[PDB]
Amino acid sequence: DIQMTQSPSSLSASVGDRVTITCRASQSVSSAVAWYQQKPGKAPKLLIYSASSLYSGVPSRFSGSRSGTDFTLTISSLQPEDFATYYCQQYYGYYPITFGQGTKVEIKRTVAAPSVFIFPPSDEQLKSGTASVVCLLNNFYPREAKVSWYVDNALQSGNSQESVTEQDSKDSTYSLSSTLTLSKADYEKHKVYACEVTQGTTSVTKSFNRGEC
Amino acid sequence: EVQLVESGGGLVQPGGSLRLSCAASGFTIYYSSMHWVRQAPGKGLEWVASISSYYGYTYYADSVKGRFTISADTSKNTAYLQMNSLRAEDTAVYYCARYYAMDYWGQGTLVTVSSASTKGPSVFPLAPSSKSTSGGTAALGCLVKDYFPEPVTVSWNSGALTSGVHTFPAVLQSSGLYSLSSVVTVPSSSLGTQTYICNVNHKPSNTKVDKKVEPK
Amino acid sequence: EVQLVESGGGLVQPGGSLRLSCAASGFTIYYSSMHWVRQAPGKGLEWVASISSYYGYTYYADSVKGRFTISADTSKNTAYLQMNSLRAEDTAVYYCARYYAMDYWGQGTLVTVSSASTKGPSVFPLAPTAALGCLVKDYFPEPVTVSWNSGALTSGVHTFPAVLQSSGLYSLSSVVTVPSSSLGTQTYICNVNHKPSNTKVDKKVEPK
Ligand SMILES: [Cl-]
Ligand SMILES: [Cl-]
Ligand code: NA
Ligand code: NA
Ligand code: NA
Ligand code: NA
Ligand code: NA
Ligand code: NA
Ligand code: NA
Ligand code: NA
Repeated sequence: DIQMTQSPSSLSASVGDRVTITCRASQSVSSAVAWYQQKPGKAPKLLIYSASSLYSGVPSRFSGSRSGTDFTLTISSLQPEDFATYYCQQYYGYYPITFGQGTKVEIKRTVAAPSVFIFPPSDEQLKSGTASVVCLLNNFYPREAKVSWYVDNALQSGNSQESVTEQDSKDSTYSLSSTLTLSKADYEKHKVYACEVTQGTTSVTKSFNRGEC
Repeated sequence: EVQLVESGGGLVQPGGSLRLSCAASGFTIYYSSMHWVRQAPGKGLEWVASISSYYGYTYYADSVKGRFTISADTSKNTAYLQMNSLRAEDTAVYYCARYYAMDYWGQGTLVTVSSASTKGPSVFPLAPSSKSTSGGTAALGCLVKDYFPEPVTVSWNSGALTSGVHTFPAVLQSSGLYSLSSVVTVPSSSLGTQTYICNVNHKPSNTKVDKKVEPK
Repeated sequence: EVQLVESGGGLVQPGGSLRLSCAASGFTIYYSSMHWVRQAPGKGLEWVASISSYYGYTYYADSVKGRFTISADTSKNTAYLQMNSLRAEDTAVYYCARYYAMDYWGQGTLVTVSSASTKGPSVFPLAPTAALGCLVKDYFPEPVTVSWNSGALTSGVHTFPAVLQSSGLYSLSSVVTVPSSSLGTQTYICNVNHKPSNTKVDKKVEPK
């Protein structure tokens, strides 16, 4: 079975940089390899076919090459419209088609600490017996961060979910939300609600006390 | 002039059936291999099925073998994906594409497979505090809760507020219902004079919810 | 619009070589099989050579194998037909086309394998509803093309198939019928192009 192993999973680059993305086939696929660009919410766009052929319309800054089972996509000088996800694909034939897992090309910027807010459940929601506590991490970099919920200083396990925005096109930051779900009864029996954000050697905890405004 | 227009997506119970159509224009499908490729949310492209030009031999990924059927009606210049015995993991945007090196793609259609019932969102306020503890900044938002299926769109002030808005990808709750939040940050001083309303459109249930979010 | 434009025909000595090209626009040739098909004058269509999509495996009629070579250049979006050791039997209009049920064709280019030399036409007026024309005499090889008034006169033109004369040189007439009321006011000019000898002849045809 043919696997297209893509390196790296993501990279940070700046406009003007030279970006190399490697894809390695688990065995020979001749030159039957294609490269695609995809942006969030849109269908993928073909850039290279037969591993080195620039598809019609594609700016010449994209180039594909092959050395045996190694396939590399090169962008000689990254443009602002080039920040996207790229996928290698083999179409050689016995699966006749196998996509790489993808490489996301993210904008590089300086580290930025999030603004952290914690939202108690609305009284409107509590009436129906469920309590959603929301934690917001606003405009930070880099993307990686660990969010932990504490209820009266006890770590919460298995009752929260997170979601992350795409990189902002203006300041290149990320944002993240975590929601902690409790029954209304469990919510009322505790006082301190805290969201803990860790990045590197810093932890920042935002909290509220149920009842105090 | 070459265009691929998909239709037929939607919601179906586990084990149920859907037929996706890929209507081709600008070119005769008989001469062209046709392919279905899907993208579950947050994940990569996965090839589903292929049909060859001329004869139309068919090929399927192991994950869909024995369950999906790719076909083409030349007289309608249209290719199909018949999806039987559907499964919750089939939930994905499905794309149709032309040629083995896929130069033209359909626009993608959402397929949701779940036993949950269609219902519109409850929208709860994420009220800003009136005294800020964040410098002079206030975060406010709407918690868009327990809707099904995807998608919803969110705007603030009917499109008048876009600076600083973050509308997060939805999460699938263990109830089988989706939830998302949409937040904006604003100056704290504007809390007493500017109104903030989130607008939540949920086409699959024909429901829109507007929620005015007032300070705590 | 999908288009195939062929080039590279013309007169070749027996034993010589010619390279046909088929320049494709409006599609990416990589995705399409290309085929060469020839037509001997007044005869049927005969398949010569095929080149497959993607891989580019080649197939040939038995009567050209080891002598012709079909190929494709993706960075030029052109297919070719290298023809070596041409013989008189290879004389034909050669077409390039895409797909096995060939939906688009080149305009066709005539390959003439002969040891007679090239010779441009002599054009004579056929002077005057009124009929008038141009006698296009003593040329080799084919083809010639005739227009009238630079193509502004098309209604009622009859350009006749060439006849091979006993000299081995072709001759033809192209005639047009016009209102006799225009014989004094409108001028009539035949435009005769013989690309094999790089020669165009323009002849004003006047009433006598
Ligand atoms: Cl509730
Ligand atoms: Cl708050
Ligand atoms: Na810093
Ligand atoms: Na990191
Ligand atoms: Na799965
Ligand atoms: Na909206
Ligand atoms: Na969300
Ligand atoms: Na959520
Ligand atoms: Na070819
Ligand atoms: Na002629």
